Amino acid sequence: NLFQFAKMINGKLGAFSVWNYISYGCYCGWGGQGTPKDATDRCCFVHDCCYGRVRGCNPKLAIYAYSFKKGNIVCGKNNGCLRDICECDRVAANCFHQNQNTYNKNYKFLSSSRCRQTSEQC
Amino acid sequence: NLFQFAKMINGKLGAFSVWNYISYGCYCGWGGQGTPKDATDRCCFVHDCCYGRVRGCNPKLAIYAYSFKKGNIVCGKNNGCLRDICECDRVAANCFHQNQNTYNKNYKFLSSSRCRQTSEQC
Amino acid sequence: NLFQFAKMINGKLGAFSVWNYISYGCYCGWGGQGTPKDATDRCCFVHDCCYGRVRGCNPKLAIYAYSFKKGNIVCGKNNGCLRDICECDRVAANCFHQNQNTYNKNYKFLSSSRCRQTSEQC
Amino acid sequence: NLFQFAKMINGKLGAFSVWNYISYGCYCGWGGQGTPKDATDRCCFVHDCCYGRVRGCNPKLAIYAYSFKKGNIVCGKNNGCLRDICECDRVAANCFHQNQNTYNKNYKFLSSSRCRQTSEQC
Amino acid sequence: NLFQFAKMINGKLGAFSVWNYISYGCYCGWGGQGTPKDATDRCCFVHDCCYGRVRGCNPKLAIYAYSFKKGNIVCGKNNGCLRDICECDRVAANCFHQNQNTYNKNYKFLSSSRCRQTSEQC
Amino acid sequence: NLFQFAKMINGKLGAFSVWNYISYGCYCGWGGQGTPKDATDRCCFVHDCCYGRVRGCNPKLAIYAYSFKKGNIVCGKNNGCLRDICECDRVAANCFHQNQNTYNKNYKFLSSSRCRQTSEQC
Ligand SMILES: COCCOCCOCCOc1ccc(C(C)(C)CC(C)(C)C)cc1
Ligand SMILES: COCCOCCOCCOc1ccc(C(C)(C)CC(C)(C)C)cc1
Ligand SMILES: COCCOCCOCCOc1ccc(C(C)(C)CC(C)(C)C)cc1
Ligand SMILES: COCCOCCOCCOc1ccc(C(C)(C)CC(C)(C)C)cc1
Ligand SMILES: COCCOCCOCCOc1ccc(C(C)(C)CC(C)(C)C)cc1
Ligand SMILES: COCCOCCOCCOc1ccc(C(C)(C)CC(C)(C)C)cc1
Ligand SMILES: [Ca+2]
Ligand SMILES: [Ca+2]
Ligand SMILES: [Ca+2]
Ligand SMILES: [Ca+2]
Ligand SMILES: [Ca+2]
Ligand SMILES: [Ca+2]
Repeated sequence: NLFQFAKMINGKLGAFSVWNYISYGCYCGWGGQGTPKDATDRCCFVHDCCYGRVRGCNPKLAIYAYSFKKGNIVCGKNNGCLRDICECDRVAANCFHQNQNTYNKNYKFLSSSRCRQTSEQC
Repeated sequence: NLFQFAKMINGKLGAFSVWNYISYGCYCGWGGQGTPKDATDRCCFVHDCCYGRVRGCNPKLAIYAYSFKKGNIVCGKNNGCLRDICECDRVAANCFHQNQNTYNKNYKFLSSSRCRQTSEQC
Repeated sequence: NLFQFAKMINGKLGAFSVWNYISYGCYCGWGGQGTPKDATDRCCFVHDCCYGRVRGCNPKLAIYAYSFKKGNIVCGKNNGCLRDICECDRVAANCFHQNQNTYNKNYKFLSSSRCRQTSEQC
Repeated sequence: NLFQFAKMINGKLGAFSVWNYISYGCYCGWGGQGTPKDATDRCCFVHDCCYGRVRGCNPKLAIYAYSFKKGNIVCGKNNGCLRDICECDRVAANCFHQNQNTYNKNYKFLSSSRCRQTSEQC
Repeated sequence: NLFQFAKMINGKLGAFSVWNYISYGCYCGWGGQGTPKDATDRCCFVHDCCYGRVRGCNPKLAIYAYSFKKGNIVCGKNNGCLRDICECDRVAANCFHQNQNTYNKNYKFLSSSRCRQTSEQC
Repeated sequence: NLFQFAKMINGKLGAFSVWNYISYGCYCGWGGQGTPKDATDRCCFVHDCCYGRVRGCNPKLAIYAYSFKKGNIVCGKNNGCLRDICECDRVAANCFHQNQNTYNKNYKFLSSSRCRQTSEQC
């Protein structure tokens, strides 16, 4: 569930951190095209693709099981797609945290003209 | 008027049904690209194209005349574009109802990466 | 800042005028592709590109200095990107006003199928 | 829950009818004081009272079982609070339908100055 | 209607000014009780009273005729309720302009605890 | 400001916790009258009172300095009103944490009929 994904992100970077990834670069947020603008943006490209490969369930609506163990995300008893979905978010959340140090505020709500490049394939 | 279109859909499938078609597949909702994912999604592709061919009026803002006769949509006294607009929505609404049995919840809020295919032309 | 841009537009065309440019043609609003549908729409294409060329700052979040002198927008003490950003909005706002006489309501919330053309380059 | 209440209303009066009751008279909607303006308003006063008597569950959030039978609302196999909640909703929706011909559009978004009278106890 | 009221305010005070009056003091905005905090607040109390006296039409929804003449608001050829509504709005907007220099930003989103005093009758 | 208040709450109780207090009991959220339903509600009554005593600044908008130290909230070097505001928020957030085990989900979106009792002075 997207709410859970936001939960992981905020649990990893702090309250409201999810908002730093709503419309960032060319792939973080609604839709996605062109080429990733940086590490953080690539995290979203990867996440988008991870979702694209899920079948049998809805990655943004399906509810899975997970938890935090000493500040680290932990996908619990999951089978099939649910397992895949949790894995998609867990990896994306850690990827944001891992690349926090290079987050470029100038990429927030990036201009449409800057993602006109060819859409890298999954 | 989009409110009227939502009226037809809800009148044909039930209260709030319109929300099942707000962001479904690759063409049901804001924007549209790639190739239709199913019958329901093709209904939206057709609807989008039907609008694209309307001239002289705004398909999403223009108000037309219509009504329900024994559970069936009926475009009334319409001339020119208004006639075309009502026809676009009427057909789309019946198309959703006609294909209700194959509606795939997994297509709601479909990942951007799954509509990367070539944009079928109208 | 986008709020400032809306300020210029409304200051030039009247209260709430900004809403006439939120989703107009193929480039006025969120995202932008295909070919401009008219003068007004080209104003937005130009504006989008003007933003795309800004570096070092966020064109939609950065706050610059400006004012109205006898009904005319005036970018004040600005240096670097801020200067560029204000210039982008000032030009766009005047461009809307300049082409008000050809504004086509039928272009508001234009169908996705009507911007399928090749995306003109900046 | 409130969504089910809305479906009851819409199922009895037509798509979007619930909106006719979001801010009507002195009681239809958030808060409520003063003299009811008509039968519809009286029923909103009662609906709130009915919710106020519920214990052990959240009337606006709890999900109960119900359905439509030949156009009439039927509360399903509910026990305890869920049964009371479904009833509150059923009675309120039937009342709106019952009094649809006296519904006065002039009471929509009523000024607070017309709801200052003393308030009756539930 | 309220949109026209907003244009009056913005036309007199500048773009987005209406927002300065959405939740100000004890009366500018939904509900209202207690002692007005200043002239601006007093005028909001009156505006609500003025709407409350209207009969035969919905003050917040009804559309009347008006225009600006040399910076001043002029209510057009309105009869019955529409004339009263336009007046309520005109007087309120002129009052906000009249008292713009005493407008106190500290009264924006005022705590409810400061609006408990007895309330004056319209 | 309110955003800082939300971060305090979320930092003490977890992501999105602030939402548990947007419309809870008779005082947690807009308006407030009647008898508090529990300790949490009592603290909301006080929080509003605390804001109501502030002068010279807008409690909901003013930005103060604060931080977290070993899980505890610390108000920074604030003078005048900013110090009082930070305190109002700190005390309220700590109270919600203190009483999280008595938090009753049945009081979320409480019916107005349960908040009619006389109201205590601040
Ligand atoms: C190409 O697109 C790929 C998506 O990019 C991945 C990055 O996503 C970060 C933002 O994701 C969310 C999370 C939650 C939400 C909702 C609306 C569910 C909740 C909210 C408003 C509390 C953040 C929306 C977007
Ligand atoms: C490529 O895009 C083609 C559009 O897809 C067609 C399917 O449309 C279904 C949803 O359409 C609506 C209908 C109404 C609305 C509004 C916002 C007017 C009303 C609302 C919120 C009550 C549903 C929005 C979208
Ligand atoms: C390709 O896209 C280019 C953008 O098109 C340029 C035209 O922009 C006109 C509309 O721009 C705005 C201005 C302000 C706003 C916000 C949300 C900041 C404020 C609001 C709601 C008050 C209008 C949104 C869009
Ligand atoms: C607080 O209510 C006091 C009593 O009034 C009873 C009349 O209620 C009218 C219907 O109320 C609502 C309000 C909101 C909604 C939500 C927000 C859940 C859904 C929506 C937007 C689809 C209408 C549903 C029903
Ligand atoms: C309920 O009012 C009590 C009396 O207060 C009078 C002061 O009113 C201030 C302006 O009020 C509004 C509120 C909302 C609006 C809407 C939502 C219609 C439009 C918007 C969002 C563009 C401001 C317009 C004017
Ligand atoms: C009016 O308050 C009366 C006293 O109640 C105190 C409890 O307050 C709970 C938290 O209140 C809010 C409300 C809104 C918000 C905003 C809208 C600023 C931010 C949001 C949406 C992220 C929660 C923050 C905190
Ligand atoms: Ca409906
Ligand atoms: Ca009754
Ligand atoms: Ca304006
Ligand atoms: Ca007065
Ligand atoms: Ca959070
Ligand atoms: Ca206390």
